Amino acid sequence: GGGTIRFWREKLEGYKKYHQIVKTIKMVTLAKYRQTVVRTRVRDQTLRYTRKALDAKTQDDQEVIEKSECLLYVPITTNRGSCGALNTNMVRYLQEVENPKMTIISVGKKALDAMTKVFQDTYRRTILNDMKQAMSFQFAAYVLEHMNTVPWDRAQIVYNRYHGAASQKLAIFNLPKFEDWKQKLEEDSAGDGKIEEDGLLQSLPMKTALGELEETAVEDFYNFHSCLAVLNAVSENELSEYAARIVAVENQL
Amino acid sequence: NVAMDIVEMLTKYKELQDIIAVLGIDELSEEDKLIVDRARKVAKFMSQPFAVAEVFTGMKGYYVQLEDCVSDFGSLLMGQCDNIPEMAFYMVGGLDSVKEKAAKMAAEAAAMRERARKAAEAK
Amino acid sequence: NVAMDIVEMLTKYKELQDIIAVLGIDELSEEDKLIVDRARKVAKFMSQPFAVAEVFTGMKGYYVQLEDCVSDFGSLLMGQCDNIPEMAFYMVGGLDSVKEKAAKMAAEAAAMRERARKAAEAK
Amino acid sequence: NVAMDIVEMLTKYKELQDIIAVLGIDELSEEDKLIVDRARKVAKFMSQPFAVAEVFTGMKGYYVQLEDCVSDFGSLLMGQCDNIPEMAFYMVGGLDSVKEKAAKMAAEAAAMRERARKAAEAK
Amino acid sequence: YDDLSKQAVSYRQISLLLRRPPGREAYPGDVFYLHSRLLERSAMMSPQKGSGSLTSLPIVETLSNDVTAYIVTNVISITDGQIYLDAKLFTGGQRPAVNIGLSVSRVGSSAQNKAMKKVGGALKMLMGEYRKMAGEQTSGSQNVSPVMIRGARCLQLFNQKGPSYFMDAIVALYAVTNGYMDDVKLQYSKFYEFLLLNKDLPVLYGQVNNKYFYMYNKNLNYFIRYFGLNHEILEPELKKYIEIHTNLFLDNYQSRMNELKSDEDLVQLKNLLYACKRTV
Amino acid sequence: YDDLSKQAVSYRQISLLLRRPPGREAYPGDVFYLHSRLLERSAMMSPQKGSGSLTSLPIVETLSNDVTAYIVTNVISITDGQIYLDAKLFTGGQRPAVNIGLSVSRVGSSAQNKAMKKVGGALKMLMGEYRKMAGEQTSG
Amino acid sequence: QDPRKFFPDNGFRFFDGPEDSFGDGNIPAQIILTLTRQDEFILKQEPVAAITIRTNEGEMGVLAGHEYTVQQLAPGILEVEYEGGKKDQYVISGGFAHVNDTGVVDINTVEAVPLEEIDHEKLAKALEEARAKSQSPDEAVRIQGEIALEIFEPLEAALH
Amino acid sequence: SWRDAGISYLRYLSIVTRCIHEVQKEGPLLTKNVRFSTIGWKSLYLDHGATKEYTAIPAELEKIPE
Repeated sequence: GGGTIRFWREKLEGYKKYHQIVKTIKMVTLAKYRQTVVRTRVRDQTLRYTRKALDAKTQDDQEVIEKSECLLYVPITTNRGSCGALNTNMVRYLQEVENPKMTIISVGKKALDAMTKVFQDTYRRTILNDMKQAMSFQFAAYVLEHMNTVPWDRAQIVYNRYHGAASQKLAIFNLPKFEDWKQKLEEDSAGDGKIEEDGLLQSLPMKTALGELEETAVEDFYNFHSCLAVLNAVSENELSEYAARIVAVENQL
Repeated sequence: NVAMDIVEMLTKYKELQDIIAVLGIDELSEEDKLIVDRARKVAKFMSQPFAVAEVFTGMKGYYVQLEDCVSDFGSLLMGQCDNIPEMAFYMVGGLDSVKEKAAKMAAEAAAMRERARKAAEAK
Repeated sequence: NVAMDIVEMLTKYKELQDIIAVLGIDELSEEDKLIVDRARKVAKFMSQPFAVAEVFTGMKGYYVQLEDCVSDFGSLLMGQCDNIPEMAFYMVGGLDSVKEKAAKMAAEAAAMRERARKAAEAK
Repeated sequence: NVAMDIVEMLTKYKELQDIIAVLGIDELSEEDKLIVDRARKVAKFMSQPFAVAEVFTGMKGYYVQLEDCVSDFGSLLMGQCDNIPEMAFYMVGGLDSVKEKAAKMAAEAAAMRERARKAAEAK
Repeated sequence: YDDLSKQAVSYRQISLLLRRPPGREAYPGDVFYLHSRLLERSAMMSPQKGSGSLTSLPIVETLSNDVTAYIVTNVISITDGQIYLDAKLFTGGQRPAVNIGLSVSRVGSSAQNKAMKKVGGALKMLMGEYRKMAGEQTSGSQNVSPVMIRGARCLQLFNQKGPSYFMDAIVALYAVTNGYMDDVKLQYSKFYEFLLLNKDLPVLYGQVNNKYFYMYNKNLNYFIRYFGLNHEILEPELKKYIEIHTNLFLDNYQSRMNELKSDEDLVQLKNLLYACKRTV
Repeated sequence: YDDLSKQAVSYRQISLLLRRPPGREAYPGDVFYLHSRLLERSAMMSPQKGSGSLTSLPIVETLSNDVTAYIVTNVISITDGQIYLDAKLFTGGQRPAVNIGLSVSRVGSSAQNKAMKKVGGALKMLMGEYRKMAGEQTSG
Repeated sequence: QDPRKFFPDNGFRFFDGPEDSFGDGNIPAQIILTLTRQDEFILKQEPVAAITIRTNEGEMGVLAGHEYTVQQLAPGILEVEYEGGKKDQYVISGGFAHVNDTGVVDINTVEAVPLEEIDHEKLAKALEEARAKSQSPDEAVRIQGEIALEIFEPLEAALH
Repeated sequence: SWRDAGISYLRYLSIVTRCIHEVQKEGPLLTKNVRFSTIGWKSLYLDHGATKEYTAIPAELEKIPE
């Protein structure tokens, strides 16, 4: 039985090569995680004022389907794997919240195939950003130029929030429609200023100062702050990709 | 025609064990992790308690008839039961006993949700 | 120099199936993809049909001269033939027969293209 | 109890050593970098010179007893000697004797300070 | 010959009781001369000696899919070819469980007839590419190449239990090598063949333009075996029989097949495909 | 010596033809003594004995980069170091195709000259980091 | 099925915006500035004495408890003045200033670079590049030249 | 002017940023921030089985979506 020992030796040497390969993925991952952790120290400041405009009370999902006509979802997935349950939990969330009037323009290569195979017709396409350069405001603007093609009524951005090295959870931004956001702003600017949800900030002086603001500038205010929201989604999912991959690498080892 | 399929599916699951133990479940196409979720169900369903091992498993022994075995595997093979969890197939005989085990598991899960609720409210 | 250069290429080619089988072609530099293409082309180029194996292959063999067996390998070594596709090298003789095969594959490529157009218009 | 606490300390320091390479030393809590400093003192404290190479290297060899070593490691674990620098524990023996090196290092540092101060005040 | 390993085990049982010296794996050592004395008697005699012959199909048991043991290596060393039956393929659903990349024949075209040469010369070139691509999970569900189509339909056609007449195999493989059976799906490839051999659709539905070429007479083998398909007087009739079989199937049967949703009829159709996989 | 493995094969052929008792890999017992009778004659003698010296460079042929073979496992236990060559590097233009990780010289510095010690002290502290970097970095 | 195993938190909650009150007291003595480019801030809640913006309507200035307002930022320079009399200039690429009655500034921009890392020499070539683009009759290049000059001319006058 | 030409306010900001990154001096700041202006992404929409580029919106800033 001189063959069985060669078969087992060959499997051993294969795994021995695979070990240094996964170790090379590990070190390459830490090379960009050390680069990207710097955002964590400079985190949670660029939307200190954006939320006061677009944030809302916890809306139900069964009501907006009846109010809306064509929803929209921006799930930000990844290009290459060994990440974890990120793309999987992001797919189980959409099928968990699936509904007839929806459409998905995602990001990342895994939402190319997974969404098309679990979501036959609702999914349309995706965007792919080669990670040779850090993301830019212009990339989020390219994402808004993709979203504007659809006459969407509410855009739910989904991404991965990095709370810590051992905490890469989900997170979302609920974006109303521009016309509907302006109607909510006009309806709110009249009545008395009262918060309808705990932890929600008052915004009446802002909604009136914006009420004086002309049309083109308010449209730039909306596309701007939605661009920052999208960009924060990308930077947070990028950090979550480089944060959970190391765990799904050391477990492979 | 049922047993020929059953052998085939486990044959694929064996090929995927070399990868899942390397990478994991999440690194597979939706077809593959489906076939895994179905083959884990089958292989767990292959077990049953015998009347002799009541001392060991502490469970009453079942006598699975031939016709109900083929109707169960054929139903499990065509995806007639995919929403059912994995553990409901463990150490049982007959699909009716499976769905009663699933009912017990769902009942206990809901009961622990009410219990964690009341434990949080009192706490 | 040509023989040691080629062997060094194939020596790295093995270390690239170590990686491509796991990650993919996408995780490699263009200078790595180039040597991969060259090496894979060498691996298929060095094949040859023989007139004795006409019974097996059903294809005529080629008697390749030594001198012609150097300016063709070195040509592949310095990118003289990188636009040429992969399968033009498999089971052929000198580089003249290579380009003669690439013209044929491109001819049947335009064949499948015009037949696709005619099928789309017709149906 | 001293030996097994040193074992748990060194094992924990090995784990934190396998985490610092990922996050950074500052990522650790106040208690974690405490035990890291203690482990960095311990592993240096394990270093002992020898009377063998005293002619070769010049340093003296210390024959430390058992009971004296236990009281030393128990002190190094109880936190009642943490202000001493790390390098003092390198290549010495006995807690009664490392402090001679610590004081010699503090005095030599104060000497270099006074030398740099007078060198700058003279000019 | 059934298990030759047992013919060596008996030789071992005898020699060792006779106080002969063992060798590798406890055999006497000269077992290679045993199998050579047996198998080299297999031959094709010259016309001087009547032009007779005798073929040998010896069977050798294998343990854990190894070819490293002593006896298996001494026998493969002698025999021309070998038909490797992999349990990983047997248990994989397909039967007979031959692994073509591991199994070869050192005769080739000179054995088979004029008609099978032109087919197998394409099938080898087909599998050479399919074996390289079939490891890929099919993602180009409509952009799947013709090779990934034909190779899989060909593997489905290989599924059998009993033997098939020569005539009833060349047409089935000609349908694939030219791409006629690329529109239907993979599962129904054998039922397509079951009609192509036993239920002539154009004879039923009146699409009778072929003068002679029909798959009921069953003696056209003796013409295919002589002339071959790639001929003046059989190519066009063959094309104007297969294109009709494809049209009648894709229009009448496939249209019904995709329209089934009930589990009671689904199971019935699945068992029908399995029956056609067995009887053919 | 080019080479000892065929010397052992001959000793095997003789003992087995002489009906001597075999052992592992059909070699007799004293093959480790067969080599230790030879290699230990290699030495640096004393000034009382002429200061002579006999350097031995025994060659042995591995098979598929194995070292657990009986002969190689014995000769390594005898010699004062080894040199391990790799055909994976002989093909890659690294000629000689040494393998610095597995290659050992128990006489590290005391043999070398005054000019070489300062250099090798740097080269060890260069290749020690080269291997870690080339091993962890990607290919490209 | 499982009753909605997942519950993704609304990410807006992670930020702690102000509660702009109508004011039942006095005004602060110094603005609390918070400058942010694309995602990362350069200045987080720093006390500052004054700030001078460039907008489309014109050039504005701000002090503590300035009237509640929100507006664009013209592509140009931004001046800042601490309580210590010093100054800090930042070249910017558009943005939105968010001034409050409480006295708070949230200037969200795309880019924010100090003057120290800019050379007039490299700007010089880009000037005539922008002029040639503007003079090149083409809608694809004319407006690009008009915008390039729109961003160089403030720098051209700020440097001189 | 540039507004009515069809370009957006976001393309306007990105163009201005792309121009500002050119003029600033060479250093670690530019070495990092050029990443924030380089265009390297793309778009794809899945066919039945094949990949194809949804090129209805160009990534370059000079063009106009349509």
